[PDB]
Amino acid sequence: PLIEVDLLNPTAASEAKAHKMKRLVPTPNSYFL
Amino acid sequence: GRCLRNHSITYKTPKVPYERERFDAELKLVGQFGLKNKKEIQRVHYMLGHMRTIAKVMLMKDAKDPKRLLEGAALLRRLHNLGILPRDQNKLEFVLALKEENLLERRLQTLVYRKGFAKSIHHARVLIRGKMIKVGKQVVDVPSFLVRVESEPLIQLADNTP
Amino acid sequence: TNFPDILKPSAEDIKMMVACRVHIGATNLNFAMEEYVYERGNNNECIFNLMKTWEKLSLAARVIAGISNETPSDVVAVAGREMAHRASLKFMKYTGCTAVAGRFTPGSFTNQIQKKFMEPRLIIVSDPSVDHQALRESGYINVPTIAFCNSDNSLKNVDIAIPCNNRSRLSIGLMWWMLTREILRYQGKLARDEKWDVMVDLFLH
Amino acid sequence: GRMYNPGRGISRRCIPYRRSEDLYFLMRAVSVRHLEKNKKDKDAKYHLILIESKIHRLTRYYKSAKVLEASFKYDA
Amino acid sequence: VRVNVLADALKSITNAEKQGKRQVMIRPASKVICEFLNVMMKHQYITDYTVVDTHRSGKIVVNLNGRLNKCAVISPRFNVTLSEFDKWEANLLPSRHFGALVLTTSYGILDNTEARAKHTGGRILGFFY
Amino acid sequence: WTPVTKLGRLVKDGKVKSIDQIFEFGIKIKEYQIVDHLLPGLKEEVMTMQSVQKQTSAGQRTRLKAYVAIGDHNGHAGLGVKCAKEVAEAIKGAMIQAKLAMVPVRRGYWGATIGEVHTVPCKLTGACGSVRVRLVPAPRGTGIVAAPTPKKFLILAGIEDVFTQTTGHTKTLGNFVKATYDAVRQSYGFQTKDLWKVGGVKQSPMDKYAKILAE
Amino acid sequence: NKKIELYIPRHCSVTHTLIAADDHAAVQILVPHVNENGVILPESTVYTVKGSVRKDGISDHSLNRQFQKDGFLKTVVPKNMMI
RNA sequence: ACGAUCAGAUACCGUCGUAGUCCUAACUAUAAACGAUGUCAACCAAGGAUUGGAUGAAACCUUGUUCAGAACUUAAAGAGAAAUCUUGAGUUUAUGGACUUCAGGG
RNA sequence: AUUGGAGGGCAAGUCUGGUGCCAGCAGCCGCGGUAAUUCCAGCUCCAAUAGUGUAUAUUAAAGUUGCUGUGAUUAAAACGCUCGUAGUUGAAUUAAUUACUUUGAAUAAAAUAAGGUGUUUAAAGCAAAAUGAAUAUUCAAGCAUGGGACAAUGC
RNA sequence: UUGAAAAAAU
Repeated sequence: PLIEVDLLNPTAASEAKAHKMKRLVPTPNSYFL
Repeated sequence: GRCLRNHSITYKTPKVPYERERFDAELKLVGQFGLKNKKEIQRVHYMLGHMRTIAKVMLMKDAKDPKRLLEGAALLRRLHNLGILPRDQNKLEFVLALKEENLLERRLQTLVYRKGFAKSIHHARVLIRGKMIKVGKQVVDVPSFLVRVESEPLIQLADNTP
Repeated sequence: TNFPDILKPSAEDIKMMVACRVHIGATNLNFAMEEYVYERGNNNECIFNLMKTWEKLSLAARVIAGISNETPSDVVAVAGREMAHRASLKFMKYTGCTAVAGRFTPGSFTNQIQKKFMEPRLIIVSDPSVDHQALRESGYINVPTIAFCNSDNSLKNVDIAIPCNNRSRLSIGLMWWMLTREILRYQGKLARDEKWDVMVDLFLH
Repeated sequence: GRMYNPGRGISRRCIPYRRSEDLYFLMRAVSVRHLEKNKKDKDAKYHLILIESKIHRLTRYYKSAKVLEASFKYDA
Repeated sequence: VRVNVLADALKSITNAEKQGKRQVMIRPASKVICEFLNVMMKHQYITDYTVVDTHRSGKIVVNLNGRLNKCAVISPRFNVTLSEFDKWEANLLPSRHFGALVLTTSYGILDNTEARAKHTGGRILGFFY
Repeated sequence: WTPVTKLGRLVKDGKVKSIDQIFEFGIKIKEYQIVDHLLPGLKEEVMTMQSVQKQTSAGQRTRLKAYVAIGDHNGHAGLGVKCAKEVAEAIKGAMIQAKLAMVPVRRGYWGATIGEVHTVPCKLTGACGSVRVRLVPAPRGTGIVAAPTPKKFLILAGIEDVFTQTTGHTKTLGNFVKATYDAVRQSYGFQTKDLWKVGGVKQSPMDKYAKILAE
Repeated sequence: NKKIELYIPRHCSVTHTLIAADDHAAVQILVPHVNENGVILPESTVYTVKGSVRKDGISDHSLNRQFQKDGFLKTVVPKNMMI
């Protein structure tokens, strides 16, 4: 965007909203129940 | 090719044939030296550009470059004894800073002017062309003689030239 | 340091700020005003951070005081909304700053031939959405600006933005009253140890 | 984007950060070549070329990888 | 497709600087990209960077400080002889005292100034003003 | 005489001695008499006279448009345009605009620092309309290799060695000088390697002397 | 004799980039130091912002990254928004 | 082919009417076949809304995130000769991501 | 000491006789239908000068042939669209050739750049008052060698 | 309802 934030240390909420492949280190949204 | 003996040109006409700024700037020099035509302006200009090329080409290389030590010094060495460049200036950069008045000032019509024979630079033409002037041991009838540094105290009148 | 503990907002100061619903902003939220917004209201309206509003206001007043304490006239305040004029003129009288009440004549800052040609060194605008012309003039004179910006007003050509409700009637008088008191407070003309003799209702419409 | 259509699908499986056949399925070509009864279905006659172009591209690669014999050739 | 990873990274950095950004992200981290930034770091054109491992040629985060006017990659890397350096400096750089080239040689990814002293040539990788 | 701007009073009262001090802080010169004070004896030249016409119900309203470029050979130059009915007035009207539009002309070296500035510091390009002019530093000997139109402007800016490349409809003289002025105008805006260090801190002339003009 | 650089150009505190001689949108904000009693002092910090940054809605947010870091502000900008 | 209109009307206007307009089989391969904008890839300001899924709240509808598609609005910014373009016609004399086709005054 | 010219390009006449869209000049724009700065001529000066115009052609101008380096919405110019062979281009990663890169070997002269040398200067010549330039090469290939980052060849 | 045309250079 235009308001630059820290790319190296994103907030927990910031990585909880983005696409799974678009996170800093992509992780699956599925678990094993 | 046709002939084994070599030939070369000395003057090139300017690219733009008509400039109002390039006539007064030439008559200010033609009238200062009392020349015959506009060739000597280009002939001196061509000579200056010739030596300016080597210095500009050599300047691009580093100091430790072998050709800079050999060709660069040989360029200053020739430029030194010719009187174009004073002895105290011994850098390749000073060759580019030279102008067209330096080479024009070494002409025999200008050396005899400062020695006290011709009151006017136009009068010196007869003296040089008439063979009244002898440079050391030889008579000279060519006004464009560029003397060397050692011959500067050596120009004097001849002894009753025929 | 640069922000000592003295300038912390007293609970009385916060008490009146919430009274006028200063924190309650417009519905639409600009991208540049996400930081100043703590959360959203029940009907999807921005709720400004009261702490951040005071911190911005004090910094805004600090710059004016540092520049209006030797040349008070060099600060020009313009009022856009038809009702925010009285608070602007009260600001003019109590600090000596030049003020423009009604419509801002275009070219006032640029047309040197004009008789009413002021050359300020700091412009304060009560509403950037209504005072766009005044803000746009700063781009030709190298003059910084301070705005009482809202949750949806575009923050273009503004340098110091104060997140506060600028559409109600009590908040308009309060914030200019708050800014006027702090400007005098920084200058030393009225220390924080006392209470300002003037009242908020004197600045109201 | 896609091999033939201009679609750009990005749905991918996401293997985590911790470590603790297709040629047969593509002969689809048999199922379409349905074309015997519907001769005027020019749409199917186009997608069949696209399917058969894929098969001739995988076979062109499985030969170099020495997975299929060099005498392999797909036909109906 | 992604023909040149270095081309993608350099264009991302130049775009970020013009917009005035403080940091940029480069997705494919290649050894050419990492050692290219070292040449710019040795010249103080960037502050630093951080390689992030994601097991899939992880990302790179670069921190810039208002100095990189322009960095550009070059179409297929031409073989440059030490005598051909002067031709490239007079073309790809603004002045003899400001710019710097990047060449990949057998002695690593060097610049134009340190390859002349090293006395080697190589394929030209790019430049940064 | 009798300035009507804050910066004008400082110049008149002998508070600002150098024009370059004004360029440091981005102060806009609004009175041409300011330049006539700090920069006496500015060289004069008229680039061209161009006549424009407007078709009316009765005829054509011809007007004379004058381009004049002024500046000192020490690194300052300007360019202004004015259209008027009278030939003499058009030059005079452009005289004020040329003074009003002064700009520094950053100069540098090519080979080494052996004395005085002769060429541009780095490559620059003027973003006029279709005409684009590129400035290249040159060695000491080479003069101004340029067309007669921008070379006459480069003389007034003090540049003695330069290489120029041109692209576009250069036969439009108005855009040619505009492109040349534009290329020089951003000479000081390109952050070279020698301008990295911030340097010292200096107060603005209009802030140190603000109190003298408050009364 | 003469000095080769006609003047030393300023530097914008937001982008750390040179300020043009003709950039008429670039401003200069001075914020004064305060004493222990909350009364301003003659000393102040000079802040310059380039004109191009101003016209995007960024000059306000960029200064808060400089105000808070320098100490003139406390909690306007969170941690992850600082660089 | 008639009847008008007209200086004439072999046209526009009105009436009738063969091929054609429809389907099948085989040809034809051209359109202002246009977004007058080649295909693939990277970066890229702000905003409302929409088509189809996924994921939370809310017991087809309102609301948050995200993915793909047709689009729209603002720009003091970038480009351009300008009109205008912005999910490019931007990142280009600070000229080089890959490939193909096409143009050289009328 | 002549040629060309004296409207603009482009330096040079707000001089005088006729002609009256006729003769004519004019490389392009153009000047001439009765008050021609251009025609035919009289006076004067502008450029060059033992040189000076024309006609044709190579080169630069020409970033109007594009590697450096062009243009393709509207000026000329994206195939109606998709598949596709040859060709071109091809993600990260590893602590036997070839290409690339660096040095050499040897390689006709003359010619280019020149090292020196008063053919009196200069073009020249390698001569003179013992020196021959180490003279630098030589595109594209071939041989040897230091290096293996970027590259191709299948294990 | 009908409304066609205006020689060349200045």
